[PDB]
Amino acid sequence: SAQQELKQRQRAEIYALNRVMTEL
Amino acid sequence: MDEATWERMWKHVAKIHPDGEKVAQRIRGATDLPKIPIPSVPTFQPSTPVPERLEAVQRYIRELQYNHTGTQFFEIKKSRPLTGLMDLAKEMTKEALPIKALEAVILGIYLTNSMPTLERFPISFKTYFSGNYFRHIVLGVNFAGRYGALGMSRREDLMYKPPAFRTLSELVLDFEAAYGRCWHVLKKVKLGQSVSHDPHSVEQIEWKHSVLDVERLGRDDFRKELERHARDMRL
Repeated sequence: SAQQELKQRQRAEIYALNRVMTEL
Repeated sequence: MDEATWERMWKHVAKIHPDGEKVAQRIRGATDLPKIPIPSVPTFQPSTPVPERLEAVQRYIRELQYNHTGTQFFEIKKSRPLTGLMDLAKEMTKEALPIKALEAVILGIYLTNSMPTLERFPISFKTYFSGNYFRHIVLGVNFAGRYGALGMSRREDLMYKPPAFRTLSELVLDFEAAYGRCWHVLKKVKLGQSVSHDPHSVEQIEWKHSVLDVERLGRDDFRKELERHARDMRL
């Protein structure tokens, strides 16, 4: 549950990063 | 992923992005980031024609997004038995993170094992641009004697192809033309054998059953060697 929360927080940041890197 | 890999990703981001650390400053710990829906793994009615199923498979692959982060999220050992690669494919659908070309090939196999009238085989390319070599791979497919492809690419015309090409030659020549439009020279084409539809198969994918030197073969022997591979697969 802390594990799932950690992975969901990471996933949201991965996709936010991916958009920035895609735009670059 | 673990603390160490996570920091490695952000350290890499700082070196390749121009603003470097300010990207990480904006994103890391941000509280109102978009929530990304977990893409729904496509499932298929028996009434749905295979080409329509392929469209849905490719749409799913695209929804995961091309991985531009600089960090690969799944390690793919190409010599692994198929059953292990299919366990990995399942993990990819559960974690739902961005992917590159080889990951999409594994996913394409995983999501079409339910289609025994569809044959799947990898097609890898080696190309040359601006003094450097590049490698790419897609999942070639064959339905009802026509050829197409599934995959993931930075370019729209280097992945998905509906299964409408009458020969394997015409499919590969379409990729070659797309590479020419992006100013790449196609150097080699490596074609695999058909992959088992059994996700518990322990055999390996044969990635490089045929290796074609485009430049040394010439137009007619290029096509002939492609026809030979297609025959090899119909066994």
